Amino acid sequence: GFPPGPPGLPFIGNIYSLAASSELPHVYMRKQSQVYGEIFSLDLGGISTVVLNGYDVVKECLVHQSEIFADRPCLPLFMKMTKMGGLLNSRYGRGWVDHRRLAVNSFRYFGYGQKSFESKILEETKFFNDAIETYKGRPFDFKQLITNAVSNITNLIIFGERFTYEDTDFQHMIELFSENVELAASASVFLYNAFPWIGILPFGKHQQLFRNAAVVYDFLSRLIEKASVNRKPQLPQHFVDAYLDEMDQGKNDPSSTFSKENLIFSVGELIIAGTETTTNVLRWAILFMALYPNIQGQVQKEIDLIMGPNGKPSWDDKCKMPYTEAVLHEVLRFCNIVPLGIFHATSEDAVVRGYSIPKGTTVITNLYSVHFDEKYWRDPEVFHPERFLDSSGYFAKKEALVPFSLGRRHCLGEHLARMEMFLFFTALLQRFHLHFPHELVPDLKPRLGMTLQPQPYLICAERRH
Ligand SMILES: OC[C@H]1O[C@@H]2O[C@H]3[C@H](O)[C@@H](O)[C@@H](O[C@H]4[C@H](O)[C@@H](O)[C@@H](O[C@H]5[C@H](O)[C@@H](O)[C@@H](O[C@H]6[C@H](O)[C@@H](O)[C@@H](O[C@H]7[C@H](O)[C@@H](O)[C@@H](O[C@H]8[C@H](O)[C@@H](O)[C@@H](O[C@H]1[C@H](O)[C@H]2O)O[C@@H]8CO)O[C@@H]7CO)O[C@@H]6CO)O[C@@H]5CO)O[C@@H]4CO)O[C@@H]3CO
Ligand code: HEM
Ligand SMILES: C=C1/C(=C\C=C2/CCC[C@]3(C)[C@@H]([C@H](C)/C=C/[C@H](C)C(C)C)CC[C@@H]23)C[C@@H](O)C[C@@H]1O
Repeated sequence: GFPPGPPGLPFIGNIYSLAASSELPHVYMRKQSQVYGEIFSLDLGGISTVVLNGYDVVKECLVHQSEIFADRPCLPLFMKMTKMGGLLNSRYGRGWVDHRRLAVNSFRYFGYGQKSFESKILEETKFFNDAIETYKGRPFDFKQLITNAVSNITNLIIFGERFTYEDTDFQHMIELFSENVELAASASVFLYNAFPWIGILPFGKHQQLFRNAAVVYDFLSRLIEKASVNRKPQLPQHFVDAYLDEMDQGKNDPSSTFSKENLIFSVGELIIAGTETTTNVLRWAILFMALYPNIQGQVQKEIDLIMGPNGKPSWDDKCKMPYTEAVLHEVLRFCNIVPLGIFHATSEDAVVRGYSIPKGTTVITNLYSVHFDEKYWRDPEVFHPERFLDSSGYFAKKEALVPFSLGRRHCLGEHLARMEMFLFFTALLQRFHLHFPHELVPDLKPRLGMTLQPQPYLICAERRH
């Protein structure tokens, strides 16, 4: 019948287990799969949940049974925030198809599908690097500038413009939205979802999340208004105009799923999905380059060979730069920015590997455990870019690397993110040498959150040529 799993206390189930563990949840779950198998279950305060561990079981569900596992779970928090509409936490259905299709098309059309786009990224690297230079090699935290820079790339697509690094109102909105992605992972919210009557309690991380969500919702709708002011119907300049075009064409269809609400939800989802994740990839990579300068320098050696010490980075250089691509893939594999993906749910009663999974069960894809699957990786616990190089020195793509997930819900911003990653990384490492202050001992244990990010750390960036 249902998959087995560790026991915990009545009422709260394995919320106790996760909470009581020294380990972060994805690590905890991986360890439990060594006892209970690749597919096991957790009881999260009475919400029944199955966890998928290792590459084979994750592929078997999200790919072989893609429609069955394409859904999102109706956790109280998700219902409150977005009523299971929008895009990211939309239920699998027509609503999702509509918003997904529009986003995919918008990102090609207003983004990388256009000849001029790559240089808009490069402009952002100049703004970014220039900002870094202003510190004149003195130690500082990159978090804010990186966030500014990365978020601007999607701002171009969604709003048709970048915002300046003085726009603290926008920055403040992103700051609250990040807290929410972090708080989504807390015991407090796992309990809230189990016992939603906890909403009566005025104190705690759940009230912080709802308060934040309110402030974020208002701001985003105000931006969306400002973005639609000069709109020329059926000639859109960005995703917002495109969305409004859609609402116009579905005016007489009552079952049309586009709405002012769903526009705010899907815009917010697109903004935070891009900013949280890519920012953190770069923050992890910078951390590791400062920690392992022989790797940093080998990357820089390739930049100098292929880009020259002075030439403008190009996406087209990627395939002349396998060691650089290797480092970046190894950051993704090792640091696991989205360790447990986004939770799925079964759109119907499912049977997988003999076990039954009733419709609506939360299904956690432990992407961490895929990246550490010893069937497919040698010494996964070791940071070693070289694992991605083949015997001729070229980058070798591995099927068991899935940091953007698989199946119907796979990251929709994958291609854009890879361009940003590559171009920001090379632009930065071409212009600066990075190292820690007083060579201070930095912390590599990630913070608990729906994404993994490093603790605050200072860096010195010193010009090179
Ligand atoms: O005031 C009497 C109060 O009695 C009952 O509440 C008890 C509660 O059930 C217990 O859990 C415990 O509370 C402790 C709590 O568990 C700790 O977490 C803590 O608080 C920290 C929080 O963790 C942290 O989040 C933050 O708190 C901030 C809030 O998150 C934030 O939302 C805001 O709070 C303000 C609210 O916006 C607003 O509701 C208003 O509060 C009034 C309530 O509306 C009203 O119901 C009543 O509260 C009763 C309650 O009904 C019982 O269940 O009066 C409140 C006015 O005093 O104003 C809030 C205050 O600004 O801002 C806070 C900023 O702190 O930080 C704290 C740091 O400690 O400590 C608690 C220790 O008591 O006990 C309480 C009763 O003591
Ligand atoms: C390093 C960069 C990124 C990483 C590691 C990452 C990671 C992920 C992961 C793990 C998922 C889970 C999919 C699932 O199993 O349901 C996902 C989906 C998603 N991502 Fe990303 N992401 C990145 C960049 C982006 C960017 C740049 C955007 C938007 C600009 C974005 C927007 C989304 C959205 C909207 C979904 C949900 C898609 C759906 O529900 O169909 N992500 N991403
Ligand atoms: C969609 C929106 C809202 C909330 C969005 C949230 C709040 C809870 C946590 C969510 C659902 C995140 C979940 C946990 C997914 C996070 C993945 C890992 C991302 C960061 C890659 C994404 C949007 C977050 C309501 C409101 O604030 C407007 C905003 O547009």
